[PDB]
Amino acid sequence: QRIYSSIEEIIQQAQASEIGQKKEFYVYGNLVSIQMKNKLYYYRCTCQGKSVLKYHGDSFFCESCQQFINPQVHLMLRAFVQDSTGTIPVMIFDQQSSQLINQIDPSIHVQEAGQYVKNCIENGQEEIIRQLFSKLDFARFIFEIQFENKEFNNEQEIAYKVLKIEKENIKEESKYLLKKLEHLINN
Amino acid sequence: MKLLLQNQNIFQKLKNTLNGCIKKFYDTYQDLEQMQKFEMIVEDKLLFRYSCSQSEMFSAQIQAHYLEKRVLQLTDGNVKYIVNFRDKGVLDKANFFDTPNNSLVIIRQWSYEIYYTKNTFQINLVIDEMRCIDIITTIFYCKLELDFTQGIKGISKSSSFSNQIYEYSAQYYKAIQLLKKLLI
Amino acid sequence: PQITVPLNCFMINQIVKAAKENPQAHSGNHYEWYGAFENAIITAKFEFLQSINDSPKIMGKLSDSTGCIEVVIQKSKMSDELPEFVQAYEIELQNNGNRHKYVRAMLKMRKNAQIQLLYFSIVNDANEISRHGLDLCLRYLQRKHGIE
Amino acid sequence: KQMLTRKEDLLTVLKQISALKYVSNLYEFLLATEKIVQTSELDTQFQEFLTTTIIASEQNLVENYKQKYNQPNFSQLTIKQVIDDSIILLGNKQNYVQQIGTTTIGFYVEYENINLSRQTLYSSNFRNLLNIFGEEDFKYFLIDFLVFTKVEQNGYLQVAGVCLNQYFSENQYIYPEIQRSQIFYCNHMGREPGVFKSSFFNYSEPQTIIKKTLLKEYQSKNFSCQEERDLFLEFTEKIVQNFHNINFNYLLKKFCKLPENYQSLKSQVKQIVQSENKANQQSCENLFNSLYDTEISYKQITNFLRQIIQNCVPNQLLGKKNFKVFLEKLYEFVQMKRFENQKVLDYICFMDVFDVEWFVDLKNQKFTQKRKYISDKRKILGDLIVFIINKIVIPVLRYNFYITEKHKEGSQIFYYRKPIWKLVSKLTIVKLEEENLEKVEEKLIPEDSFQKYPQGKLRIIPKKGSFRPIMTFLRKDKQKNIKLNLNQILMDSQLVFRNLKDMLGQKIGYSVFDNKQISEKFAQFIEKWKNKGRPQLYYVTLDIKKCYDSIDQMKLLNFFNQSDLIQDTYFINKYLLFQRNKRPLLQIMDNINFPYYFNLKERQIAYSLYDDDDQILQKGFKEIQSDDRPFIVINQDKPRCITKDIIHNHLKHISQYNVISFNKVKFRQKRGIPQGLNISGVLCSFYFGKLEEEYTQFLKNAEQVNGSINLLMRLTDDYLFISDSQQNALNLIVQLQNCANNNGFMFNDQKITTNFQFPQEDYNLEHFKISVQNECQWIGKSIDMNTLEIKSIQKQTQQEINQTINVAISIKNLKSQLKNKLRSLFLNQLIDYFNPNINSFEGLCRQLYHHSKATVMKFYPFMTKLFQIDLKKSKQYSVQYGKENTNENFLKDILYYTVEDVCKILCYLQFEDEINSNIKEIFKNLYSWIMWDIIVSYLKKKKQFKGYLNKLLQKIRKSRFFYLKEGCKSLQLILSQQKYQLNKKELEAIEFIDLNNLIQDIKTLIPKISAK
DNA sequence: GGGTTGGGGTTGGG
Ligand SMILES: [Zn+2]
Repeated sequence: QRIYSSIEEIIQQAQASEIGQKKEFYVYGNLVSIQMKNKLYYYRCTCQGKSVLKYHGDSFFCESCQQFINPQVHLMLRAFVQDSTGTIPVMIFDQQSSQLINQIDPSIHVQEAGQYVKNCIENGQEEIIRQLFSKLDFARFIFEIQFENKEFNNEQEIAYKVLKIEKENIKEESKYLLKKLEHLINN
Repeated sequence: MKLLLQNQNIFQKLKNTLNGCIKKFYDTYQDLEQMQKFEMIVEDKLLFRYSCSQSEMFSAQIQAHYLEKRVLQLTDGNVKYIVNFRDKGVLDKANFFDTPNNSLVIIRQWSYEIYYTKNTFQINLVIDEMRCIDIITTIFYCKLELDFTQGIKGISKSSSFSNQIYEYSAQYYKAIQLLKKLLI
Repeated sequence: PQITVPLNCFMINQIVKAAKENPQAHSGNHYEWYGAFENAIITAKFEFLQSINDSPKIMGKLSDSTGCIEVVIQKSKMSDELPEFVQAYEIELQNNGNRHKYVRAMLKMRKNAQIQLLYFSIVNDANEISRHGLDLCLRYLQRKHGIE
Repeated sequence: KQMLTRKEDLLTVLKQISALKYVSNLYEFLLATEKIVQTSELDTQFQEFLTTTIIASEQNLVENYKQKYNQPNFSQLTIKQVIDDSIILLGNKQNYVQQIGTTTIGFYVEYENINLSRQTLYSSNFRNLLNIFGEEDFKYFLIDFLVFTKVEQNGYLQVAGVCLNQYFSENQYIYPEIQRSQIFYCNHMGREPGVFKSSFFNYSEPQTIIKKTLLKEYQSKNFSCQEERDLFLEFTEKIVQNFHNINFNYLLKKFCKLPENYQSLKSQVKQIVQSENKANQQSCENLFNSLYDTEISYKQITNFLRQIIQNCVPNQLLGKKNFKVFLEKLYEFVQMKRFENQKVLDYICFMDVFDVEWFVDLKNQKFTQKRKYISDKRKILGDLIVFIINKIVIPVLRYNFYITEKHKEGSQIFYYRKPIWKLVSKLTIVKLEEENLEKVEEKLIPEDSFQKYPQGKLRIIPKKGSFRPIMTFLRKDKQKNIKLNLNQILMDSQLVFRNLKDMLGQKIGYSVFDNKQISEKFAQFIEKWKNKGRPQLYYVTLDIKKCYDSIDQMKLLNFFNQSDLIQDTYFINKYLLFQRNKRPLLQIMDNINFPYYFNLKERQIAYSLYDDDDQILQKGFKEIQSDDRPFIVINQDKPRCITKDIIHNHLKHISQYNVISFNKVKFRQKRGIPQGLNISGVLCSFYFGKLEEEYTQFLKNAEQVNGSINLLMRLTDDYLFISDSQQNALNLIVQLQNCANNNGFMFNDQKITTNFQFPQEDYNLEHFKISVQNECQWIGKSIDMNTLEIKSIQKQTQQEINQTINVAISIKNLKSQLKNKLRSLFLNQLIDYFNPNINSFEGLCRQLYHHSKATVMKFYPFMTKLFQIDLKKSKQYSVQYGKENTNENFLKDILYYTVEDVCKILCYLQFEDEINSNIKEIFKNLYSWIMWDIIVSYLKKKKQFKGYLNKLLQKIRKSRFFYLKEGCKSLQLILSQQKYQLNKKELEAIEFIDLNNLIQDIKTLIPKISAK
């Protein structure tokens, strides 16, 4: 079976953790406040092209495969997860972002989400994207969160990334709360 | 934001001001009259007051404050400090935007305060002028800290985890030893 | 140390009554129940209340097994429409033959002011009631033990 | 007509923008909304704030904010709470002033960055504003309006609303680009002439290898079918086979061969290198000149390239006529300037698609869609051209030649054979080693600085009898985790020293940095000279030789440490500045926006934590304005901190452990600071200012000791001194010589230019070479000793002028590019010395005459290049200018509008707003006539312009003359009405016009203005 | 699994 921890426990363990340490947790929480100020997506090749050579006129050519490739869009999103206890900023990758996009709008296909977002942004239809992001506010889920104590530009930092996102169901969450409260009463 | 405060190098200013205070006290009390040394050795009263110079101003974020004991907590990046302030007038002069808490402030001037208590000497840091600039509602989790309201016990705590804290604690202990050697 | 805490109508009532009866507290809008808070979470049925000559403010009602609270709903000023979360409740109410339902509501309260309700979601599962009750008790225990 | 004004109002400017429908100040808005009444009383400061505050909105929303009797206005929440509510209501929108430095999380807002503008938002004035307004109306007013508050005489700070920068923002094929820049500065040399061993020409020694090495062209998307790719592969195989049969030695010996005395030069270089004692200076200079006189000619190199191409590339690859066209254009490409480049269209527009025979079409579009077929084949022809050039021509020039520019030849290009450059490099290394560079070993330099700082590269430019080293610091070390170069590392200290430069101007020496400072100093000295009564003047000119290398590192460090003008800690603020341009306000076709009237600039600033007078903490900017026109500033949320200790460490590192590389050989400076660093100029100015203030004590008291007017400026290492006392000048020379002797530096060439003659024996100045001239020349400026007037120095020949002009033309933005280029050419230097406080009307006229005469010759190559393209083939220009004389109409329109704009700017600069409009118009007409007469006189002889255009230009000139005469005639009647009282400047202008007799003709003023 | 802000353009003094 699984064990669920709270946001405050995750925060304390991440702070106490040394540089280069990783750990995973499962949390009942709700997504909120998706950020779109930075670039929403990046380009990668099918053969896991580490370096993508930018050209003009929407021309692309990978280096890990060395063929004329059609660019592939990978969706990058930042938001905040929060339980009743605390709030933290999280990294959402292509798979999870596409999953939420298809969940909120079944019309767009799973890997079609990045292309749809890119097309809307380039054409100049940002109101639709903003409304779609707003419709995801206070969306309860079950989150698999991993923290990394890593150093960037000779500066220590802690980064939070979500690994799995699952549909929520009240029964086992209530059971977990019940056993936790019973344990507290017993102690 | 954390980098901006870490670049301040508060420890350098603290060490320089402590050295200046120690030297000034040493030169100003070279009389060494035994009865005078005896009579200024009394319980719970200040003996000297050294105001910091204009060069050593720094900025920190206020995390908590206590009006009853006039205790104010400052922090930046990894290190948080607990100091005292002169009175409520310092708070009123600082045109706080909403509240003292979670507000970024710049210390215009402060002064080291020396006290004799329980047959030893305690050095206090008192904030004199305060100025608020902008509100920072970002909680910094300081693993390390030093206390100016407990003396040597409140400073030498957690010294093993920070080289700068170790050096400052050594300087504090040397200053205490010199003060007690001169006065007694 | 947390601004959001879950509690029900009776807790709202006792807190408001105590604050009004004993106003010798800090000169700040924050309430005091084992600390200061501004946000609350409550699950109870919602029903519209017809006010008079009050266009900008829309009066609500949250009856629960412990009591009833009054909240105010604010709408946009540049144009006269309703927030999407309440239009959804209105259309659901007209669709289901005018049947009220429990909702999971998050609301902000400040002393010397009305209780503003910012967002709610209609709940269709009964286990959410037990979830809310257990969460309330657990959070109250946590706050009491963290005070000490 | 519309005139530029020195004084403008922000509200007046804003009312001229069509996008904004409602513009008013806060007080009148409140009165209209009835939130307050005139009978109500307020504090004077609050009333002034309400009056000065300016708000605007895209629509009229007065009714929406009308006072409502349903419920009164009492406030119980905090201003922070109201602002948080407004930010939450803003939601996902991410372009507003109030959101800067903060983020929204659900119904909670978080502040994490420093915003200096929040003080105005949370001030007591805004608190009282909220008290008047009410929460529900304030939360929406902060969004529906753009709020601007006055904080200076003319400056405004936006605190709410959409950020102003938001208003300053199906595909088509784009051809590849010729990589011409790769030719320059190649120091590599190889045993056998040819190309680099890494090239596919040498890598091959079948079609498999060629395909592997040329996939980038083989798998291009422009190819219709696999057969085309196979044919191209076969052509590449044939090219590769033909290439190996080229006798490069014979070609070099035939076309561009070494000089006959090459062996003698090599022997001389070897002897100089091996000689232990110092080499003879004149012998080394002669060797330098002899080496530099071995350059190859453009025609020779063109013949070389043509011979290489003809026997290497099959003629059927491009077509019989296209091959000849390419060969002909090759010369034009060869003679092409340094910062100039060709385009693929320059070849495509002149060759024929149908000439190619091996082209095959999958679908029979040759007769159905001829235009589509032509485009499809052009897409392949351009690819072939780019491949051929960038794979054969550029590598050959890079491998077999060193290509660069000389010292005083401007942008002109020169070629040198590789062995000659090897000899030059050896000789230059020998010269530098004895003086300032030493070979270094990585053992000595500490590993900390070794991994912390990147190294530099050295480049040498030929000079007459010598060289000119240039060291660059562009590279960054991929290893050791380095992502920035030295300038990017040090730009913080650069900001700090730029702040220092402000008080460096007048406090601790005589240092100048810009033409504005030079002009104001000149104006003050001219006024003092006028007060004295125009006595005789004498001048002395001298300069320091190699100022950067003569800087004592220990002395510089001591000055930095003991200087109190540098504070311990500084904070960095970033902000955006919006400033009025030089465009007059339109008077009320419908699409008028902010960029039409304002220019956006990004600025950074460093400020101290002291309670300074400028109180940067309150505003966030420090700008100097030469006019009363308003400007707008918005702050940013990216602050930085810098400490004096970091600057000290950087200075110590650059002074001691400066490491540069050359030919994979490391070197280290021994004295001075390296030129090319962003702080070098300021550091040099400060260092020499210390010594000059040390040795110029007498000048501090001389002007009241005996009342002698004297002026001293120093720009970097150049000195200029004008005084009234020959004794003062001699004393200054003696003191400067003493200071140089004491501090171990010297002056260039031992040469000094004076206005007098004195015995050098008395003052031990025998070694000096005094040159006596009656006209001073300083930093390229010409000064009169009689009228004390200043004008710039211009070249005299078209050959001299063309050497400094880079021509870049794109068909997309011809009008904009040409208009901006001509505007910049006219306003490059004239605006900085058109001060009426310096010159008289005749002086201004002469200055404009000479500057225009220079600029027309400067700009002539641009229309020569323009005529190479016929605009009748472009719809965008044909629909606007017909099809017969499109080029002539376009040029006429450009010239007319540019001249009109220049004349308007000149009148604005010359006169103030109080001067009469008739005088302004008359002077504008006179200037326009002068410019047009110069242009017509220059262009009346050219063959291309000989016909249609000259009549139009003559008509324009005649119209300008007629208008000037008519205005002059009408001005007399205008003034005769007694309705106007003339001031001293107006009387001077009237006297000038009457003296020159502008009523009849212009023949009187021409001899006075055209004198050289 | 991401990551200053990379350019565009080239005149006149030093
Ligand atoms: Zn690939």
